[PDB]
Amino acid sequence: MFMINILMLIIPILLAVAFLTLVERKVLGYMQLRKGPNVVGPYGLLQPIADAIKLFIKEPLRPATSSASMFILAPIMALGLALTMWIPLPMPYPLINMNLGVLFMLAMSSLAVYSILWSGWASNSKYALIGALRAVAQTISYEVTLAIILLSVLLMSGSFTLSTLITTQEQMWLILPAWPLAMMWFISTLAETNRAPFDLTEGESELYAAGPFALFFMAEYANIIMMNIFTAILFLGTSHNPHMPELYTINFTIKSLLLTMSFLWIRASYPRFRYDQLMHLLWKNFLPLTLALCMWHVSLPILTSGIPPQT
Amino acid sequence: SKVKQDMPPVGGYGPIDYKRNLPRRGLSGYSMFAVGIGALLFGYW
Amino acid sequence: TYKYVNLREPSMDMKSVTDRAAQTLLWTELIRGLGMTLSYLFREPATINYPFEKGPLSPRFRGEHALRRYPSGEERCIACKLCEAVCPAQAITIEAEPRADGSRRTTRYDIDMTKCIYCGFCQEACPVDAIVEGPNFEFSTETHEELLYNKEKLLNNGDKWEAEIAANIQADYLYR
Amino acid sequence: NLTLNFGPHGVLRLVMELSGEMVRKCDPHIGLLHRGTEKLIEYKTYLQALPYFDRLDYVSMMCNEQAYSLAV
Amino acid sequence: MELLQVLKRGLQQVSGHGGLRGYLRVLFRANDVRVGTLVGEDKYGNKYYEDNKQFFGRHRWVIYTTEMNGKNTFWDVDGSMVPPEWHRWLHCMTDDPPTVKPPTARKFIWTNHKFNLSGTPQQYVPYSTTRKKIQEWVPPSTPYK
Amino acid sequence: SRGEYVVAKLDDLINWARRSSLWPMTFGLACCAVEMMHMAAPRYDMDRFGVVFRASPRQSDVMIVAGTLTNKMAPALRKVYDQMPEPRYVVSMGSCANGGGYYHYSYSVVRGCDRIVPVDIYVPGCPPTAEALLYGILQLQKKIKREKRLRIWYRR
Amino acid sequence: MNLMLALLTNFTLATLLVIIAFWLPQLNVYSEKGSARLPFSMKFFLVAITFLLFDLEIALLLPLPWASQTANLNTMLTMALFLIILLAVSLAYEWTQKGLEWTE
Ligand SMILES: CCCCCCCCCCCCCCCCCC(=O)OC[C@H](COP(=O)(O)OCCN)OC(=O)CCCCCCCCCCCCCCCCC
Ligand SMILES: CCCCCCCCCCCCO[C@@H]1O[C@H](CO)[C@@H](O[C@H]2O[C@H](CO)[C@@H](O)[C@H](O)[C@H]2O)[C@H](O)[C@H]1O
Ligand SMILES: N=C(N)NC(=N)NCCc1ccc(I)c(Cl)c1
Ligand code: SF4
Ligand code: SF4
Ligand code: SF4
Repeated sequence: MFMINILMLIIPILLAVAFLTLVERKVLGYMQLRKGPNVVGPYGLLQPIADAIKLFIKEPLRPATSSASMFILAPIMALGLALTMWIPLPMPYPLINMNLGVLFMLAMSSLAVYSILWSGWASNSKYALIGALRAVAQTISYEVTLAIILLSVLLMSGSFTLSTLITTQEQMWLILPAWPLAMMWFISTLAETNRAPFDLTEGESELYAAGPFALFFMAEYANIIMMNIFTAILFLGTSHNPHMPELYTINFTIKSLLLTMSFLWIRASYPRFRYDQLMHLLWKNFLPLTLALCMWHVSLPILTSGIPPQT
Repeated sequence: SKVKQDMPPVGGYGPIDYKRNLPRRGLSGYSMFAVGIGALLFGYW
Repeated sequence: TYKYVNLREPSMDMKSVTDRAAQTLLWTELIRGLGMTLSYLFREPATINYPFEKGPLSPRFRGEHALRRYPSGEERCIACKLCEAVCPAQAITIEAEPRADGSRRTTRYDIDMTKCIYCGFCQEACPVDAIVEGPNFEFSTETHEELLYNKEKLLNNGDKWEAEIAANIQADYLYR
Repeated sequence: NLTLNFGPHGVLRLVMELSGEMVRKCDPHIGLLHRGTEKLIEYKTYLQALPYFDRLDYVSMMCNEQAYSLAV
Repeated sequence: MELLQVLKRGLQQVSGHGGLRGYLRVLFRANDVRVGTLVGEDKYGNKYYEDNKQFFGRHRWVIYTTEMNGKNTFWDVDGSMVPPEWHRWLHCMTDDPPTVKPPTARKFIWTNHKFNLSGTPQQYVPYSTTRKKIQEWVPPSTPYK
Repeated sequence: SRGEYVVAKLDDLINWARRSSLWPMTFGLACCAVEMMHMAAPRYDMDRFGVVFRASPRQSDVMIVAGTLTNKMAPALRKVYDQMPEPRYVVSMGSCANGGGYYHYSYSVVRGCDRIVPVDIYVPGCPPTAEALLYGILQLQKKIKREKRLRIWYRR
Repeated sequence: MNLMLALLTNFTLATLLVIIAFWLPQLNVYSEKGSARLPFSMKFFLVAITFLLFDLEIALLLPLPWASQTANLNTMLTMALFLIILLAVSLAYEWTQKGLEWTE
């Protein structure tokens, strides 16, 4: 009965990723005064299926890699970890109810950088290795603010349990007391997921194929959705009625959908940061503010007498 | 008969805009900061 | 007369400085940029439903070549070679001889459609409206050889498209 | 000083010498669209050469035609 | 609310295409369920529609025939299937369709339009249209050396 | 038999997927690239057909040669063709790419890109209109629809 | 046991998708068609090392939600601010010493 539950998480995640490719293309299209996919199936509803099949029956052109084991390892790590990020998410009930669920997500997400590094080693080309190292530097840099911002929020929640964020926001969304952190959290997830205006892996190589390309893409888009589900829980907490858990699931899904659409909205609206500039956005802007807001959020519950319970 | 070639209408065409038109919007810095701090205080309370 | 595009002093009073700080910290100009892309999402797109709908063209449009006839069915071309002479790309090749009835007619009339620049100079040069660029633009092929037109192909194009070619000529010939 | 045989209208080959992030040398290698227009024009009449000017700055076709027409 | 007036217009497209089957047929053949006025039909089965309230470019369209010159065109439609008389109207080279302004009849004009024949046995194959230029001497058929 | 029938349906499925998801690598060599841009532009929106605006050469299924191929450029174009994973198709667009066009008699111009790579579709014009190019892409789709890779495989 | 099963399922499925993505029918019958200093800036080393040191500081701040439940709040608040201030002093030192610059 538990294996059924695992599959009923994995399969919808992969299907939602597939159709996010359609939604991204159509939302971007209409913001560009065009339509996007509307021929392959009604309203392009078969476009993700055609793309998936095409990619997998495509010739898997892998150049003689400097490491066969690390060539295979990188996509397995990327996709395996991406799905793991979903198992503690309360929707409203998590598949795995972890006491330290928030900490588990932070620890697993910090491992996702190995897929970038290993794929750089396996490419057998110093140019791609240098591109990998630049991406790793961007990713770890923005891990600093995500962790500190998350810690600041939990000082109002009282624990590392993800479902306790639901209780904390019973009366009010945490975005109201913590909109400054929500702002930097949101931008940090964009940079974390290498999304525009932080899509410098794509831009710099401009200035993988077939199934293995498809797998890295699936892991990326699974992470994008999961990040926005996390943001909704962290800052836009949905109320949970224990006798009607599906009302929570409907409302919480809408918020996550909208947050994910805002990722596409932002991609349509701005030019790209230079690499040194997104490094300065972190080290010289976000980090000073995050540190100061971290000091403030340690003091605030103590000085207001608003320390949350441990349990 | 008469010469008929593409010509402007008698009296010319109507005026055509070309100058930049980026209208002013929103509140001042003071008001925006006030609303933001007001939200924080209500949130903290 | 000239104007300056970027020569202005920001106001350094407290109200103005606080306006720019709020813009820096609250991302107001970026939010205003989000507003414009949002309004486009809700505009009707400009896409047309090709091939069921087509982009608009005019009678002057320069497309696929064709050789025309008189109403009697006689060929208009009398092998004067003015088109061959003017062709900027040397895309036209012509041979001629007296026809069995003594008429001055071509035995070869070729257009290399992969040399042609679709400039229309041939149809300007022709004294008898024999060679025209027709309205057809949907004639891509699977092989290079299919685009090397001989006289039979060009005469077939004329008989195929004459209905539309004549009407287009009827609409533009007073501008020529 | 690292060297890149190509970095970033047509097609350009840019040979660049880098030092970290900074560009030290930028050596454009053009001619990837050299089609001997100026030589071909010598074999054309003045009218026949006019269409070659549409295909120079092929974003500004009629301005290119104007320059040639004024010269003639 | 206008939302209701929009939904009603959506439902009238279903009846305007002759029920659900006809509405679905045009949805999958042409990816468009708009309803327009029938301007006319050509001898091959293509139907031509107009709606002058649409923006220029979308105000004229053709629903291609399902069979032309012995080819199944239910799914495989082509822009070259439009015959010349309607080609002028469909591309807005003129305002008046061939049903109001018929083309001039000629003995030599193709009575049967052909679409793009590339890739098929009917494709054009180029060749030289001139006869041999030099005649070779043919030696005598009898012996005499 | 069913075995032939299963092959016929599988060929339809793979053909449908491949022609429904044509990702082009556009070699924007000269003016023909501008009309290629107008095909991606809102009026024609090639993306609506499943033809993404700009794919990377390693994720590409079709190369569009859009402009004059000079001698200096010919080696680079062939290198990109050889790096494309299969199945791969080439669309030659415009007179220059088709057979040299206006510059056919130049000392520095390859007289047709089909001297360097195999070509599936030739789009005539100087330049072909955006609509003419779209007609050519749709013609390539119909060519892929006619492929019978699996039918020929099982008669081997 | 559940967490182990979830992890085993996630990476087993990831493995299956990867291998099948590599080995699919191809329908062809013909032959198919080192440890040095990478030229990479010392600046990128300093980013990674700077991330590590900040990450170690973050490890020490993580217990803060639990520490706020202590009756020794005076000590706890003083030490939390001390640690974060020292983290800020670290950033100020790198910043004023041009450790965050990307030129040169
Ligand atoms: C009473 C006691 C209370 C004490 C606490 C009071 C605190 C409130 C007052 C402080 C407000 C803090 C604001 C926090 C947001 C971060 C601010 C910030 O970092 O902005 C500056 C940053 C860089 O600014 P720049 O123009 O480059 O110049 C600075 C360098 N010289 O500029 C940027 O970061 C620009 C962002 C680039 C990314 C653009 C793409 C995102 C745009 C759409 C975002 C939509 C809004 C996000 C909402 C998310 C909701 C979940
Ligand atoms: C997601 C599930 C989808 C299930 C669909 C199952 C269909 C199984 C049939 C697969 C058909 C693949 O079709 C085949 O794919 C390979 C991709 O490498 C292509 O490429 C292959 O053949 C060419 C020559 O033809 C070789 O040069 C190339 O190295 C080789 O990889 C073939 O040109 C194509 O004919
Ligand atoms: N960025 C976009 N949204 N478009 C785009 N290039 N999508 C990639 C297409 C894709 C990749 C993997 C899978 I699995 C599927 Cl189904 C589809
Ligand atoms: S259109 Fe121009 S290039 Fe083509 S045949 Fe006529 S004159 Fe020659
Ligand atoms: S087509 Fe016209 S210009 Fe050319 S040879 Fe014939 S009559 Fe002369
Ligand atoms: S075929 Fe014509 S439009 Fe295309 S690149 Fe050559 S000259 Fe330019």
